[PDB]
Amino acid sequence: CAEFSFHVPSLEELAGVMQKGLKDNFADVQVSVVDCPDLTKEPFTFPVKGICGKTRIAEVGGVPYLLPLVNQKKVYDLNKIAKEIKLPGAFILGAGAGPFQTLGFNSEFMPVIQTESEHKPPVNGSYFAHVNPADGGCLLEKYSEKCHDFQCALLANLFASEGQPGKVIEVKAKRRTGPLNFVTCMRETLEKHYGNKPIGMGGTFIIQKGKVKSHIMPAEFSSCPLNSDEEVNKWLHFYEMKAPLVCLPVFVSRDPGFDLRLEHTHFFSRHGEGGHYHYDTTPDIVEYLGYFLPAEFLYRIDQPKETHSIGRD
Ligand SMILES: [Zn+2]
Repeated sequence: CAEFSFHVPSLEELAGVMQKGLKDNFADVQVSVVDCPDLTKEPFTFPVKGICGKTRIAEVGGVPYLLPLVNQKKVYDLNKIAKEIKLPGAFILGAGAGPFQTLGFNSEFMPVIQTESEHKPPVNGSYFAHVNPADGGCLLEKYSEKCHDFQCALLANLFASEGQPGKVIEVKAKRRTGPLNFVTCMRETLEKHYGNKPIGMGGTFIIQKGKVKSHIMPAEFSSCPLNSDEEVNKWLHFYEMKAPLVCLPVFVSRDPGFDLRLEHTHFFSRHGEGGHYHYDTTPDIVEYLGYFLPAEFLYRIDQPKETHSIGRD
Protein backbone atom coordinates (compact mmCIF):
# COMPACT_ATOMS: atom_id res chain seq x y z
CA CYS A 1 0.00 0.00 0.00
CA ALA A 2 1.40 3.37 -1.12
CA GLU A 3 0.37 6.71 0.39
CA PHE A 4 0.46 9.96 -1.57
CA SER A 5 -0.45 13.49 -0.43
CA PHE A 6 -2.75 15.44 -2.69
CA HIS A 7 -2.73 19.19 -3.05
CA VAL A 8 -5.77 20.53 -1.14
CA PRO A 9 -7.04 24.05 -1.87
CA SER A 10 -9.98 25.77 -0.06
CA LEU A 11 -13.35 24.79 -0.89
CA GLU A 12 -13.91 28.41 -2.02
CA GLU A 13 -10.96 28.16 -4.43
CA LEU A 14 -12.03 24.87 -6.01
CA ALA A 15 -15.64 26.05 -6.39
CA GLY A 16 -14.46 29.01 -8.48
CA VAL A 17 -12.10 26.90 -10.59
CA MET A 18 -14.77 24.27 -11.32
CA GLN A 19 -17.50 26.82 -12.13
CA LYS A 20 -15.43 28.58 -14.80
CA GLY A 21 -14.63 25.25 -16.44
CA LEU A 22 -18.18 23.87 -16.26
CA LYS A 23 -19.56 27.13 -17.68
CA ASP A 24 -17.63 26.33 -20.89
CA ASN A 25 -19.37 22.94 -21.12
CA PHE A 26 -22.93 23.60 -19.78
CA ALA A 27 -25.46 26.41 -20.31
CA ASP A 28 -26.68 26.85 -16.72
CA VAL A 29 -24.01 26.34 -14.05
CA GLN A 30 -23.70 27.15 -10.37
CA VAL A 31 -20.90 25.89 -8.14
CA SER A 32 -20.78 26.99 -4.49
CA VAL A 33 -19.63 25.91 -1.03
CA VAL A 34 -22.65 24.80 0.98
CA ASP A 35 -23.60 22.73 4.03
CA CYS A 36 -23.78 19.09 2.96
CA PRO A 37 -27.43 17.98 2.82
CA ASP A 38 -28.54 15.07 4.99
CA LEU A 39 -27.47 12.14 2.81
CA THR A 40 -29.58 9.71 4.86
CA LYS A 41 -32.62 11.19 3.06
CA GLU A 42 -33.85 10.64 -0.50
CA PRO A 43 -32.53 10.34 -3.15
CA PHE A 44 -29.24 9.21 -1.57
CA THR A 45 -30.42 7.22 1.46
CA PHE A 46 -26.83 6.56 2.58
CA PRO A 47 -26.09 5.07 6.05
CA VAL A 48 -24.46 8.40 7.01
CA LYS A 49 -25.42 12.08 6.90
CA GLY A 50 -22.41 13.46 5.02
CA ILE A 51 -19.11 13.00 3.16
CA CYS A 52 -16.81 15.22 5.30
CA GLY A 53 -13.86 14.36 7.53
CA LYS A 54 -10.49 12.76 6.77
CA THR A 55 -11.17 12.53 3.01
CA ARG A 56 -9.09 10.11 0.99
CA ILE A 57 -9.19 8.08 -2.24
CA ALA A 58 -8.23 4.41 -2.52
CA GLU A 59 -7.35 2.84 -5.87
CA VAL A 60 -7.36 -0.93 -5.42
CA GLY A 61 -6.23 -3.43 -8.07
CA GLY A 62 -7.12 -2.38 -11.59
CA VAL A 63 -8.52 -3.18 -14.99
CA PRO A 64 -5.34 -5.23 -15.70
CA TYR A 65 -6.69 -7.80 -13.19
CA LEU A 66 -9.79 -8.17 -15.40
CA LEU A 67 -8.17 -7.97 -18.87
CA PRO A 68 -7.03 -9.38 -21.21
CA LEU A 69 -7.76 -12.49 -19.07
CA VAL A 70 -9.26 -12.40 -15.57
CA ASN A 71 -7.46 -13.26 -12.35
CA GLN A 72 -10.41 -14.41 -10.20
CA LYS A 73 -8.11 -14.69 -7.14
CA LYS A 74 -8.10 -10.89 -6.86
CA VAL A 75 -10.71 -10.50 -4.13
CA TYR A 76 -10.92 -7.62 -1.62
CA ASP A 77 -12.65 -6.76 1.66
CA LEU A 78 -13.76 -3.12 1.89
CA ASN A 79 -13.86 -3.22 5.69
CA LYS A 80 -10.20 -4.31 5.63
CA ILE A 81 -9.33 -1.68 2.98
CA ALA A 82 -10.66 1.00 5.38
CA LYS A 83 -8.07 -0.05 7.94
CA GLU A 84 -5.34 -0.21 5.28
CA ILE A 85 -6.00 3.41 4.28
CA LYS A 86 -5.68 4.49 7.95
CA LEU A 87 -9.37 5.26 8.49
CA PRO A 88 -11.14 2.50 10.43
CA GLY A 89 -14.89 3.26 10.35
CA ALA A 90 -14.54 5.08 7.03
CA PHE A 91 -17.66 5.66 5.00
CA ILE A 92 -16.88 4.45 1.47
CA LEU A 93 -18.43 5.36 -1.91
CA GLY A 94 -17.35 4.60 -5.46
CA ALA A 95 -17.10 2.08 -8.28
CA GLY A 96 -15.78 -1.43 -8.81
CA ALA A 97 -16.37 -4.99 -9.93
CA GLY A 98 -18.80 -6.91 -7.73
CA PRO A 99 -17.85 -9.93 -5.65
CA PHE A 100 -18.42 -12.84 -8.03
CA GLN A 101 -16.98 -15.02 -5.22
CA THR A 102 -20.14 -14.42 -3.16
CA LEU A 103 -22.73 -13.57 -5.84
CA GLY A 104 -21.91 -16.38 -8.29
CA PHE A 105 -21.93 -14.04 -11.28
CA ASN A 106 -20.10 -10.92 -12.49
CA SER A 107 -21.57 -7.52 -11.78
CA GLU A 108 -20.97 -3.76 -11.55
CA PHE A 109 -20.56 -2.76 -7.90
CA MET A 110 -21.78 0.47 -6.28
CA PRO A 111 -20.11 0.48 -2.84
CA VAL A 112 -21.97 2.48 -0.19
CA ILE A 113 -20.49 1.27 3.07
CA GLN A 114 -20.21 2.33 6.67
CA THR A 115 -17.28 0.10 7.62
CA GLU A 116 -16.80 -1.24 11.14
CA SER A 117 -14.93 0.58 13.89
CA GLU A 118 -15.01 0.57 17.71
CA HIS A 119 -17.56 3.43 17.70
CA LYS A 120 -19.38 2.58 14.41
CA PRO A 121 -21.65 -0.40 13.65
CA PRO A 122 -21.16 -1.46 10.02
CA VAL A 123 -23.81 -1.02 7.34
CA ASN A 124 -23.37 -2.32 3.80
CA GLY A 125 -25.74 -0.22 1.69
CA SER A 126 -24.02 -1.15 -1.58
CA TYR A 127 -25.89 -1.97 -4.80
CA PHE A 128 -24.90 -4.28 -7.66
CA ALA A 129 -25.97 -4.39 -11.33
CA HIS A 130 -25.78 -7.41 -13.57
CA VAL A 131 -27.00 -8.57 -16.95
CA ASN A 132 -30.48 -10.12 -16.75
CA PRO A 133 -30.21 -13.63 -18.23
CA ALA A 134 -33.89 -13.31 -19.21
CA ASP A 135 -33.87 -10.29 -21.54
CA GLY A 136 -30.28 -9.00 -21.53
CA GLY A 137 -31.37 -6.00 -19.46
CA CYS A 138 -30.23 -4.57 -16.14
CA LEU A 139 -30.98 -6.19 -12.78
CA LEU A 140 -30.14 -3.91 -9.83
CA GLU A 141 -30.07 -5.43 -6.34
CA LYS A 142 -29.13 -4.33 -2.85
CA TYR A 143 -26.05 -6.33 -1.84
CA SER A 144 -27.19 -6.84 1.79
CA GLU A 145 -30.28 -8.81 0.72
CA LYS A 146 -28.18 -11.41 -1.09
CA CYS A 147 -24.99 -11.41 1.01
CA HIS A 148 -23.87 -10.14 4.42
CA ASP A 149 -20.12 -9.42 3.95
CA PHE A 150 -17.87 -6.51 2.66
CA GLN A 151 -16.50 -8.26 -0.44
CA CYS A 152 -15.65 -6.90 -3.86
CA ALA A 153 -13.17 -8.00 -6.58
CA LEU A 154 -10.60 -7.13 -9.21
CA LEU A 155 -10.66 -3.34 -9.00
CA ALA A 156 -12.17 -0.54 -6.97
CA ASN A 157 -12.04 3.25 -7.14
CA LEU A 158 -13.17 4.59 -3.78
CA PHE A 159 -13.78 7.87 -1.98
CA ALA A 160 -13.55 7.51 1.80
CA SER A 161 -14.42 9.96 4.58
CA GLU A 162 -15.66 10.04 8.19
CA GLY A 163 -19.20 10.49 6.81
CA GLN A 164 -19.75 13.71 8.78
CA PRO A 165 -21.85 16.80 8.04
CA GLY A 166 -19.94 19.95 7.03
CA LYS A 167 -18.99 22.09 4.05
CA VAL A 168 -19.01 20.54 0.57
CA ILE A 169 -18.84 21.81 -3.00
CA GLU A 170 -22.31 21.85 -4.60
CA VAL A 171 -22.34 21.68 -8.43
CA LYS A 172 -25.46 22.47 -10.45
CA ALA A 173 -24.99 21.90 -14.20
CA LYS A 174 -27.92 21.90 -16.63
CA ARG A 175 -28.03 21.67 -20.45
CA ARG A 176 -24.73 20.36 -21.88
CA THR A 177 -23.31 22.59 -24.66
CA GLY A 178 -19.90 20.93 -25.19
CA PRO A 179 -18.56 17.41 -25.76
CA LEU A 180 -17.39 16.49 -22.25
CA ASN A 181 -19.39 14.35 -19.84
CA PHE A 182 -20.05 15.76 -16.37
CA VAL A 183 -17.11 14.06 -14.65
CA THR A 184 -14.53 14.56 -17.44
CA CYS A 185 -15.41 18.30 -17.53
CA MET A 186 -14.64 18.69 -13.84
CA ARG A 187 -11.47 16.55 -13.89
CA GLU A 188 -10.03 18.31 -16.97
CA THR A 189 -10.79 21.76 -15.50
CA LEU A 190 -8.86 20.91 -12.31
CA GLU A 191 -5.84 19.58 -14.29
CA LYS A 192 -5.80 22.60 -16.61
CA HIS A 193 -5.81 24.94 -13.62
CA TYR A 194 -3.50 23.08 -11.17
CA GLY A 195 -1.03 21.12 -13.38
CA ASN A 196 1.77 19.48 -11.34
CA LYS A 197 -0.18 19.65 -8.03
CA PRO A 198 -2.58 16.65 -8.22
CA ILE A 199 -6.17 16.94 -7.03
CA GLY A 200 -8.44 14.05 -6.19
CA MET A 201 -12.19 14.33 -5.85
CA GLY A 202 -15.23 12.28 -4.98
CA GLY A 203 -18.70 12.38 -3.50
CA THR A 204 -22.06 11.84 -5.17
CA PHE A 205 -24.29 13.35 -7.84
CA ILE A 206 -27.84 12.94 -9.09
CA ILE A 207 -28.69 12.95 -12.75
CA GLN A 208 -32.09 14.59 -12.21
CA LYS A 209 -33.26 14.69 -15.82
CA GLY A 210 -32.06 13.12 -19.08
CA LYS A 211 -30.66 9.81 -20.31
CA VAL A 212 -27.17 8.27 -20.22
CA LYS A 213 -25.02 5.70 -22.00
CA SER A 214 -23.92 3.07 -19.48
CA HIS A 215 -22.57 -0.47 -19.49
CA ILE A 216 -22.72 -3.65 -17.43
CA MET A 217 -20.18 -6.54 -17.67
CA PRO A 218 -21.54 -9.99 -18.65
CA ALA A 219 -22.24 -12.60 -15.96
CA GLU A 220 -19.25 -14.74 -16.99
CA PHE A 221 -15.68 -13.80 -17.88
CA SER A 222 -14.26 -14.29 -21.37
CA SER A 223 -12.31 -17.50 -22.18
CA CYS A 224 -10.25 -15.65 -24.78
CA PRO A 225 -8.14 -12.61 -24.09
CA LEU A 226 -9.77 -9.22 -24.66
CA ASN A 227 -6.77 -7.39 -26.14
CA SER A 228 -8.24 -4.06 -27.32
CA ASP A 229 -10.89 -1.50 -26.42
CA GLU A 230 -12.89 -2.63 -29.47
CA GLU A 231 -12.82 -6.25 -28.19
CA VAL A 232 -13.67 -5.11 -24.66
CA ASN A 233 -16.65 -3.03 -25.80
CA LYS A 234 -18.02 -6.02 -27.75
CA TRP A 235 -17.94 -8.15 -24.58
CA LEU A 236 -19.56 -5.46 -22.39
CA HIS A 237 -23.32 -4.84 -22.53
CA PHE A 238 -24.34 -1.24 -23.30
CA TYR A 239 -27.58 0.53 -22.32
CA GLU A 240 -29.44 3.80 -22.39
CA MET A 241 -30.76 4.44 -18.87
CA LYS A 242 -32.98 7.21 -17.52
CA ALA A 243 -33.10 9.74 -14.69
CA PRO A 244 -33.19 9.88 -11.72
CA LEU A 245 -29.83 8.16 -11.13
CA VAL A 246 -27.59 8.36 -8.04
CA CYS A 247 -23.95 8.43 -9.16
CA LEU A 248 -20.70 7.77 -7.29
CA PRO A 249 -17.67 9.27 -9.08
CA VAL A 250 -13.99 9.17 -8.26
CA PHE A 251 -11.65 11.32 -10.34
CA VAL A 252 -8.05 12.56 -10.27
CA SER A 253 -6.72 15.51 -12.28
CA ARG A 254 -3.22 14.13 -12.90
CA ASP A 255 -1.66 10.70 -12.23
CA PRO A 256 1.53 11.40 -10.24
CA GLY A 257 2.68 7.85 -11.09
CA PHE A 258 0.50 5.15 -9.50
CA ASP A 259 -1.20 3.66 -12.60
CA LEU A 260 -4.51 5.33 -11.74
CA ARG A 261 -7.95 5.21 -13.23
CA LEU A 262 -8.46 8.95 -13.72
CA GLU A 263 -12.29 8.81 -13.98
CA HIS A 264 -14.71 6.14 -12.76
CA THR A 265 -18.41 6.55 -12.05
CA HIS A 266 -21.01 3.92 -11.14
CA PHE A 267 -24.68 4.56 -10.36
CA PHE A 268 -27.89 3.10 -8.92
CA SER A 269 -31.53 4.17 -8.78
CA ARG A 270 -34.91 3.39 -7.26
CA HIS A 271 -36.21 2.20 -10.64
CA GLY A 272 -34.00 -0.87 -11.32
CA GLU A 273 -31.22 0.80 -13.36
CA GLY A 274 -27.52 0.94 -12.59
CA GLY A 275 -24.01 0.33 -13.89
CA HIS A 276 -20.99 2.15 -15.30
CA TYR A 277 -21.53 5.73 -16.54
CA HIS A 278 -20.20 6.83 -19.97
CA TYR A 279 -21.98 10.12 -20.74
CA ASP A 280 -25.44 11.63 -21.14
CA THR A 281 -27.29 11.14 -24.41
CA THR A 282 -29.67 14.12 -24.03
CA PRO A 283 -27.41 17.17 -23.70
CA ASP A 284 -30.06 19.91 -24.07
CA ILE A 285 -32.18 18.61 -21.12
CA VAL A 286 -29.67 16.82 -18.87
CA GLU A 287 -29.52 18.12 -15.27
CA TYR A 288 -26.73 17.23 -12.81
CA LEU A 289 -26.66 18.04 -9.08
CA GLY A 290 -23.43 17.09 -7.27
CA TYR A 291 -21.84 17.18 -3.80
CA PHE A 292 -18.07 16.83 -3.84
CA LEU A 293 -14.94 17.17 -1.72
CA PRO A 294 -11.23 17.05 -2.45
CA ALA A 295 -9.22 14.10 -1.09
CA GLU A 296 -6.30 14.78 1.31
CA PHE A 297 -4.60 11.44 0.49
CA LEU A 298 -4.36 8.79 -2.20
CA TYR A 299 -3.80 5.17 -1.19
CA ARG A 300 -2.70 2.70 -3.85
CA ILE A 301 -3.47 -0.91 -2.93
CA ASP A 302 -2.33 -3.99 -4.91
CA GLN A 303 -1.20 -2.06 -7.99
CA PRO A 304 -0.75 -4.44 -10.93
CA LYS A 305 2.89 -5.30 -11.72
CA GLU A 306 1.72 -6.14 -15.24
CA THR A 307 -0.28 -3.24 -16.65
CA HIS A 308 -1.67 -1.80 -19.90
CA SER A 309 -4.06 0.96 -21.00
CA ILE A 310 -6.92 -1.18 -22.34
CA GLY A 311 -10.48 -1.02 -21.05
CA ARG A 312 -10.36 2.21 -19.02
CA ASP A 313 -13.40 4.02 -20.46
ZN1 LIG B 1 -16.92 0.71 -14.01
